[PDB]
Amino acid sequence: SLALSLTADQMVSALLDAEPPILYSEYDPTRPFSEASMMGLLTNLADRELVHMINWAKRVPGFVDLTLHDQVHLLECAWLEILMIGLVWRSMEHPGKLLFAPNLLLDRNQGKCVEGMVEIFDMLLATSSRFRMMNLQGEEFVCLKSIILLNSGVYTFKSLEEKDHIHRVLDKITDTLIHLMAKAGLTLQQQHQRLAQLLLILSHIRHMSNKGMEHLYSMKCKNVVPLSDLLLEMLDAHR
Amino acid sequence: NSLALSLTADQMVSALLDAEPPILYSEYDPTRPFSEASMMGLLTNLADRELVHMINWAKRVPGFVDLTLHDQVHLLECAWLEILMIGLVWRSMEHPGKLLFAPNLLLDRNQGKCVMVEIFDMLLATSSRFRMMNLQGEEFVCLKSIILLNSGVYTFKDHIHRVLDKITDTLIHLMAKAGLTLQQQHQRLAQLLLILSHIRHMSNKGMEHLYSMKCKNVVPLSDLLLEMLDAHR
Amino acid sequence: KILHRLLQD
Amino acid sequence: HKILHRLLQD
Repeated sequence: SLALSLTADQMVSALLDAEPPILYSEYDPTRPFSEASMMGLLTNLADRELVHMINWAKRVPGFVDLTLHDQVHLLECAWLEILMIGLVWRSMEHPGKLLFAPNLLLDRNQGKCVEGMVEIFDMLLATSSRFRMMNLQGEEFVCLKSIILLNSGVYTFKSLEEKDHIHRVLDKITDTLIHLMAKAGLTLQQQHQRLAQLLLILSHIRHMSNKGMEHLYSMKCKNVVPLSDLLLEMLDAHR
Repeated sequence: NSLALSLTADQMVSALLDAEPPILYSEYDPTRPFSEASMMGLLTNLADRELVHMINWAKRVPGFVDLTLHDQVHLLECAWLEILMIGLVWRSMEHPGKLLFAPNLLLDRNQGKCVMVEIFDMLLATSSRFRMMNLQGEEFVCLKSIILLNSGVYTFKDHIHRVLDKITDTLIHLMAKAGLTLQQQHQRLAQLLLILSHIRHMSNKGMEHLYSMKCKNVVPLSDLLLEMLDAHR
Repeated sequence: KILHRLLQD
Repeated sequence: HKILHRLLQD
């Protein structure tokens, strides 16, 4: 496979080239804003982002080597994590605000329009401020996002030869993260420390996704926020 | 200033090893064919007694005593189920296909059907992964303290992150000691830390289940467990 | 599954 | 007023 034959810079090149675009929302600033309209905007945006995420996953090295059943499984458990880390990355340069779209910037005050959303908003803000303090690089972000895709579902799977292949790709991404930090002048002690700090953030992203997934499972029962057929299939994959 | 940052790597390992809590027992009259109320009763009684030792283990984690009382409460409230799970998973390494809740309480996935079969399989998968990696006890005590300090720090910091980096140095120092090359050192570091994401996932799914048993009132939960469980809303 | 079809095309 | 406070101070 070409995934195990890629160098570090070639890995970064492939990941940077496969980046999905930043989509716009249908946000009308003049129009009044109900709790159901804000969620309608967030649902519409996330549904369109999902289509791009699926084609982005195809371009992640090693992902196409997997069986079709495993690709479905990895995306079903990781899709919200990937949306959330993308949101957090876009919001680094906007302290106290979440850039859902270039025309949709929300602070924690607007997040209060949806009940229970406040806690998830604050965790996303805290993750965004952590990236800002660490000065996370774009080359490091695409590595982390691809780690989430390959790691988040590998322990939720007779012939586990495909599981061993995912770990070989994960190790190559680790080599790529280290190659980036050594390129930026960090010492060996600094490289290992930064690598650990980044991967520990993925634990909190999993936490946010789990808490977010159960907030989405309740709004489906309320039937007030519209839910697309793809998102309902993604949401039912966790229940 | 704190005392944990002056400790060398070996001093950090020994301090964590010596702080290890004991392996407690379940009730001795088994009546091994379990029901839902009986199995949940045994697990609740065991987890309640382990929590007392965990709180005393946490005080002995270098750097943990230097936090305010409110900060210590927040970290333990957010991480207590993760710490119980990585403890259970570590005990179950040498018993593939089984979960060693206690030396007199070895359960398989068939037993998990009386209540949580999906959480059983996840725990067994984590134990099998640790067994494949040949996880060492010096590595396990570092991972468990990382969970204690990391899981809640983003929900409040500079002192905690300095301590987290200290354990990172300790993990690498343990891998270079075992003869691993430089590339093998950061590869193994990444593999271990990525498993913490799944442990977090198991805790979240597990906490959901315990919230159901409270509203089901199937097994009486202790007030301490009720306070730890209620802290997750 | 919609996800399955989109991963094929 | 938490049991966790007492156990952390004992």
